[PDB]
Amino acid sequence: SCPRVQYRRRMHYATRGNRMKMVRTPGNKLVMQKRAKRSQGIHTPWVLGHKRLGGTKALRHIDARLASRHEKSVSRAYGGVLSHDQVRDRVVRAFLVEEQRIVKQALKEHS
Amino acid sequence: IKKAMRKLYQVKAVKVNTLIRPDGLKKAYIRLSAAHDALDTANKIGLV
Amino acid sequence: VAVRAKVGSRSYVRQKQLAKGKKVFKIDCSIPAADGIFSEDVLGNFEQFFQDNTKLNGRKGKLSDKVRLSMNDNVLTISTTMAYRKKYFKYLTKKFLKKKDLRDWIRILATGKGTYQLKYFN
Amino acid sequence: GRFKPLAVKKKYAKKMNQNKPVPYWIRLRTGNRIKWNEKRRHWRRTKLNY
Amino acid sequence: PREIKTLKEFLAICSRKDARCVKVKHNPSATKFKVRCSRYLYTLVVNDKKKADKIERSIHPSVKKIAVTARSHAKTNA
Amino acid sequence: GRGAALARVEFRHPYKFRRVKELMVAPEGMFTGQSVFCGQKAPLAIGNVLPL
Amino acid sequence: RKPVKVHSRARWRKMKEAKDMGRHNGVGRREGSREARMPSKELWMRRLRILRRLLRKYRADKKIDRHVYRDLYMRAKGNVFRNKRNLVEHIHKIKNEKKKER
RNA sequence: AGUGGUAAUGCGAAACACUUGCCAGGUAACAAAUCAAUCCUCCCACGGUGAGCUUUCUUUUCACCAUAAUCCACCUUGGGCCUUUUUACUUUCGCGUUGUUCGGAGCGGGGGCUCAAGAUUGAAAAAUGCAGCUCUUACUGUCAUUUGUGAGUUCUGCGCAUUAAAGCAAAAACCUGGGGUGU
RNA sequence: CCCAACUGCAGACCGUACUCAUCACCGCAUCAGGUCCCCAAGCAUAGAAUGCUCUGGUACAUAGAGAAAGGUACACUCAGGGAAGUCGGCAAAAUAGAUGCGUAAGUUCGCAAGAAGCAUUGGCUCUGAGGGCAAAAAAUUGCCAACUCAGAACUGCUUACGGCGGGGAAUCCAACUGUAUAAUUAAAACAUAGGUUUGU
RNA sequence: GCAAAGAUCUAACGGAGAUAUACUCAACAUGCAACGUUGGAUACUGGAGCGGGGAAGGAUUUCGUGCCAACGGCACUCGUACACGAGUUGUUCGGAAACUGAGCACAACGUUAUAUCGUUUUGUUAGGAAAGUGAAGGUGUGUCGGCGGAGCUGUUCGACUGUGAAAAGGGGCAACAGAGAACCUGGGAUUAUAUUCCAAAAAGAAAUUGCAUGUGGGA
RNA sequence: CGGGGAAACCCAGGUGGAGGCCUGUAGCGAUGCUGACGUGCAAAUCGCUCGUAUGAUUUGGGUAUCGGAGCGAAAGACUCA
Ligand SMILES: [K+]
Ligand SMILES: [K+]
Ligand SMILES: [K+]
Ligand SMILES: [K+]
Ligand SMILES: [K+]
Ligand SMILES: [K+]
Ligand SMILES: [K+]
Ligand SMILES: [K+]
Ligand SMILES: [K+]
Ligand SMILES: [K+]
Ligand SMILES: [K+]
Ligand SMILES: [K+]
Ligand SMILES: [K+]
Ligand SMILES: [K+]
Ligand SMILES: [K+]
Ligand SMILES: [K+]
Ligand SMILES: [K+]
Ligand SMILES: [K+]
Ligand SMILES: [K+]
Ligand SMILES: [K+]
Ligand SMILES: [K+]
Ligand SMILES: [K+]
Ligand SMILES: [K+]
Ligand SMILES: [K+]
Ligand SMILES: [K+]
Ligand SMILES: [K+]
Ligand SMILES: [Mg+2]
Ligand SMILES: [Mg+2]
Ligand SMILES: [Mg+2]
Ligand SMILES: [Mg+2]
Ligand SMILES: [Mg+2]
Ligand SMILES: [Mg+2]
Ligand SMILES: [Mg+2]
Ligand SMILES: [Mg+2]
Ligand SMILES: [Mg+2]
Ligand SMILES: [Mg+2]
Ligand SMILES: [Mg+2]
Ligand SMILES: [Mg+2]
Ligand SMILES: [Mg+2]
Ligand SMILES: [Mg+2]
Ligand SMILES: [Mg+2]
Ligand SMILES: [Mg+2]
Ligand SMILES: [Mg+2]
Ligand SMILES: [Mg+2]
Ligand SMILES: [Mg+2]
Ligand SMILES: [Mg+2]
Ligand SMILES: [Mg+2]
Ligand SMILES: [Mg+2]
Ligand SMILES: [Mg+2]
Ligand SMILES: [Mg+2]
Ligand SMILES: [Mg+2]
Ligand SMILES: [Mg+2]
Ligand SMILES: [Mg+2]
Ligand SMILES: [Mg+2]
Ligand SMILES: [Mg+2]
Ligand SMILES: [Mg+2]
Ligand SMILES: [Mg+2]
Ligand SMILES: [Mg+2]
Ligand SMILES: [Mg+2]
Ligand SMILES: [Mg+2]
Ligand SMILES: [Mg+2]
Ligand SMILES: [Mg+2]
Ligand SMILES: [Mg+2]
Ligand SMILES: [Mg+2]
Ligand SMILES: [Mg+2]
Ligand SMILES: [Mg+2]
Ligand SMILES: [Mg+2]
Ligand SMILES: [Mg+2]
Ligand SMILES: [Mg+2]
Ligand SMILES: [Mg+2]
Ligand SMILES: [Mg+2]
Ligand SMILES: [Mg+2]
Ligand SMILES: [Mg+2]
Ligand SMILES: [Mg+2]
Ligand SMILES: [Mg+2]
Ligand SMILES: [Mg+2]
Ligand SMILES: [Mg+2]
Ligand SMILES: [Mg+2]
Ligand SMILES: [Mg+2]
Ligand SMILES: [Mg+2]
Ligand SMILES: [Mg+2]
Ligand code: NA
Ligand code: NA
Ligand code: NA
Ligand code: NA
Ligand code: NA
Ligand code: NA
Repeated sequence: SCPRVQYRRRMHYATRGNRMKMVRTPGNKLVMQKRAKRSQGIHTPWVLGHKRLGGTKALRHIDARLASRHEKSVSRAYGGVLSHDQVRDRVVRAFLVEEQRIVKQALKEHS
Repeated sequence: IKKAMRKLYQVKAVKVNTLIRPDGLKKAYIRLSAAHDALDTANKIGLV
Repeated sequence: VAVRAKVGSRSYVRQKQLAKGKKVFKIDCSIPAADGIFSEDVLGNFEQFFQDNTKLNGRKGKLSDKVRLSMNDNVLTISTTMAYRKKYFKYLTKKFLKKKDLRDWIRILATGKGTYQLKYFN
Repeated sequence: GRFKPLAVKKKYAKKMNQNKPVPYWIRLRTGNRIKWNEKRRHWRRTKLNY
Repeated sequence: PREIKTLKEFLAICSRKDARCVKVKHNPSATKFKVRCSRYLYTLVVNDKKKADKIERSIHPSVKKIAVTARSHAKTNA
Repeated sequence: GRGAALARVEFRHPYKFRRVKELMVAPEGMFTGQSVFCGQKAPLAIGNVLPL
Repeated sequence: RKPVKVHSRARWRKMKEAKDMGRHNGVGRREGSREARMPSKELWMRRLRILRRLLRKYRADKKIDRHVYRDLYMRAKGNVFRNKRNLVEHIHKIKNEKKKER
């Protein structure tokens, strides 16, 4: 006979925030323990793809607040915000677009 | 309630649990520190 | 499971054999014999019962040299090279006590790992 | 069920205290006219609905 | 709960002011010294009985020592 | 409720240090990463806002 | 405290022995559709995973190269081999022919 | 007044410290079906303890055989990425799914980085729980015991995620960075 | 003053009994009506169908005696005939699971279709087929789990639990799925996609 | 008439509810019929349950003892009846403090003989002066580093004030199933409450806030 | 994945799992018996049979629109018998 369980906290609805697991206790009882909600993790900007960043953990609220700064970023520029391919694109684009402005401005000054 | 137990009965309450009764009164469960015997203070109160 | 079974194969069921054998079960019948309930003829019947009622390889009676019985010092010893459950010799004991009609007078209990013992109801 | 305002719980508590019979010694007063509580309430007869 | 790795670390724990008691658990294999500090219970596991007996005698008498046994229902009622 | 695509276009604030993020009805052919020019001196390309 | 009343599985366990040997599963005992008792997608998934598992092992053992594997990988998906033995016999035919061209 | 690695990115006992002066991103934050499926459930096996049946059968039938949060170290699966070879793709390329794919805008192969689910080890913790049993009265002591290529199971993989003239709330609060302070 | 590893002290406020229904709520009531959410065992079986069962629960619904007529039924049977009954096949009967074969007109080519129809089905004892892992033409050598299908021989049937379409030929209407007169009308009515017109 | 939801039987005990008799008479033919509890027997519900939880609604019906006048459409010794006495324990559970939503409508303004009317989220009140908060800098205090000869000058961080960059768009409510939320096992801990009770071996193991003291590192 | 074909293209096995698709639980309804009842269990219920059951689907709480007015896939339906 499969034992039947009851809700143990005052909320009794099967929502995404009220998910429980069945737990066998040292007293050989089957109880319900609430599943902690999860975060999706640190992502890149939605306009840039919305992809999970490398070297960053997925922590929720209290966990992200008490964790060290390295669980949520890298040592590279824009660490924990942009990815390695997005940072390299900006470094190249910052230098190359600036160079074109210098060449065009010098050409104007020479004429 | 913890301060009033100090002034009235010269005891320390390490825990107070309170409920409001179904007749409207509030009842307090006052646990004393191990330094104080609750039976000795009950005798001094007069409820023995 | 791997090979489909046959109904004719029930005439011989392969039993597991211990790699390092000599497992011994002891049934202590001292208390019934001390009081006189288990007399010498009953002691012989008890030893004889286990000889021709213990099913080895699905067969009852042909114990071969794999199962040895030796009733010494009022206890029964069962030394085997096969994987025998200890519960089998408590189940075989009750069949003897039921046939002799003392299942309501003598109870079989467990004392140690590998030993059973015959007592009286409290 | 479990939820009620404290104000609602305190109205229900007073109604519980009023749900008592008349004391026996009230009937022995000089000009007494009360024999039973005419304002007795049962949860299955009449609803307070607080 | 926290686990103590070395003997030097164990002695530092027992010297703390928040070291109410040491509970000595005699498992058949190893001996555990569970030091009841304020926030954490620190346990040093010693597999060697000869070494474990030396540590129990070397515990300072200032800190309370308790031999962990199986207390009965009747020993704790009322 | 609308059948035409909408475009979020990122501009800088002309007076402050902040971005603006307009939202307008996209013309056909607008793509992400396109540069949108709005003003008197804007060129005549698809997606640009010019005086009539 | 009395024990629970008996609910024995002895009759079910002897029925299981008979059913494992093939009894009580005939055409007159079937109440559900053929692909409700064993779905056809479960039979296909089992076969295709078996065929792909063998092809990966033959490639890892250098019995076939990447060009024989890729040809047989798509033929397996195209329902060319009925079982593991059918695929192996085709592999042997390929190997024997490749020996003659050598 | 941070630092190591070619790189993916690593390192926390306290200067790798302050940032709601300011700015920008992210979490919160939402999504089908198929297929794998977690905790648990049910079945098998294996073995102990007790009980049931035993004219006759049944190495038998029934019950039980539990391990809560919180931390420590940390090889299995799946994804993203890095470096190296790319002389990787046609009169005939390769890798992979049950399934509609993918690749010089970098497939496969070697070696690694990281993330997510889990093993596994330990502290907790057996000192607990359960059942039996012994002495002999006391809600008394002592002592014994503590595998599944099976079937379910939406937690999870899992989304720029469903039919779509359907495209699937927001905010507080928190996280990281850019600039700057430290200088 | 700012940081970590601790430590000391403090952690206020309200709810918390019981119920959640064939007796706790609404219906005048302890009313066969109504009322949201969670946990959900074994066997048969495709199964949250249906039937029976271990755990949990229950024996509470005024009862006893007891073959009158006439009734009601989540009850049956009926020789010969077979819709002759009746406004009308109302009601009942009937078909029926699974597998193989086979299937018409018409058609918007999707259907019609389970069209219509034939056949097999049990129990036993076997035989094939469908796999995983490990070991240096390994195209062999051992070991092993969970089921399924097919084919035989023998041997039965009183055709024998439950659950489970009757079918065909036409005419009228509405294309279709939907809605809709709570408490006499579910329809051909209403909606619908499609078509047209108007104002701006 | 008190006929849907199958169904009860037996012994013992309890109870005033029995085995209750002018004469005659051995017992049947003269005390019937019905209760509650326990043990057996039999059955039903059959996990979409006459099972164990909660919301709305109810509000003491919960628990123990006593009780049988009226009530439970028959019965009662039983009872959700009556009487008396009890029972609801939280840093972490739910709510609030403390989020926004469909929405509401205080202020403001307008209107109305009449405010008891209208606007009041498409970033957002009001012809509309609704910011009382504050980067740097200047002035003193405390905690420091540094140079030169425990004191002084400049310098980093906190407190204090006379100058004041920048922050457009009043104040609220509305979710006990959305967001958010630091505790979970054992108990011999009850007659009734328990992730709420347990006290030194807390049965115990934790996690979190807010302040302080000391040690260590910077200032 | 095969087979035909000069080409255009055609034809066969499997895979996949679409549909205001079908059968059928729970749910949501209410066709017939013109059955039961009709001083009822019930001021609309009961039984069997029946419609639908992935969707224009069913449902909790909250919120918005009412009296010559509200709301209505339209029955003068519904707006606390
Ligand atoms: K509650
Ligand atoms: K609860
Ligand atoms: K009222
Ligand atoms: K998902
Ligand atoms: K899914
Ligand atoms: K009812
Ligand atoms: K069967
Ligand atoms: K009745
Ligand atoms: K009759
Ligand atoms: K009759
Ligand atoms: K009959
Ligand atoms: K005929
Ligand atoms: K006629
Ligand atoms: K047919
Ligand atoms: K139109
Ligand atoms: K009657
Ligand atoms: K009495
Ligand atoms: K079930
Ligand atoms: K709780
Ligand atoms: K107003
Ligand atoms: K509510
Ligand atoms: K406590
Ligand atoms: K309804
Ligand atoms: K809704
Ligand atoms: K009104
Ligand atoms: K109006
Ligand atoms: Mg994710
Ligand atoms: Mg409280
Ligand atoms: Mg409730
Ligand atoms: Mg209320
Ligand atoms: Mg298919
Ligand atoms: Mg090829
Ligand atoms: Mg998302
Ligand atoms: Mg654990
Ligand atoms: Mg409570
Ligand atoms: Mg409760
Ligand atoms: Mg109940
Ligand atoms: Mg309920
Ligand atoms: Mg009833
Ligand atoms: Mg009522
Ligand atoms: Mg079967
Ligand atoms: Mg069923
Ligand atoms: Mg009854
Ligand atoms: Mg006839
Ligand atoms: Mg009919
Ligand atoms: Mg045709
Ligand atoms: Mg015509
Ligand atoms: Mg129609
Ligand atoms: Mg339909
Ligand atoms: Mg209707
Ligand atoms: Mg009608
Ligand atoms: Mg019409
Ligand atoms: Mg037309
Ligand atoms: Mg009568
Ligand atoms: Mg009647
Ligand atoms: Mg009845
Ligand atoms: Mg008596
Ligand atoms: Mg008599
Ligand atoms: Mg039964
Ligand atoms: Mg059912
Ligand atoms: Mg039930
Ligand atoms: Mg139920
Ligand atoms: Mg009661
Ligand atoms: Mg009565
Ligand atoms: Mg009362
Ligand atoms: Mg709003
Ligand atoms: Mg507006
Ligand atoms: Mg305005
Ligand atoms: Mg609020
Ligand atoms: Mg949401
Ligand atoms: Mg919530
Ligand atoms: Mg809370
Ligand atoms: Mg209770
Ligand atoms: Mg349909
Ligand atoms: Mg009708
Ligand atoms: Mg009628
Ligand atoms: Mg009548
Ligand atoms: Mg139909
Ligand atoms: Mg249907
Ligand atoms: Mg239905
Ligand atoms: Mg009309
Ligand atoms: Na409650
Ligand atoms: Na039962
Ligand atoms: Na007729
Ligand atoms: Na009884
Ligand atoms: Na009272
Ligand atoms: Na389908």
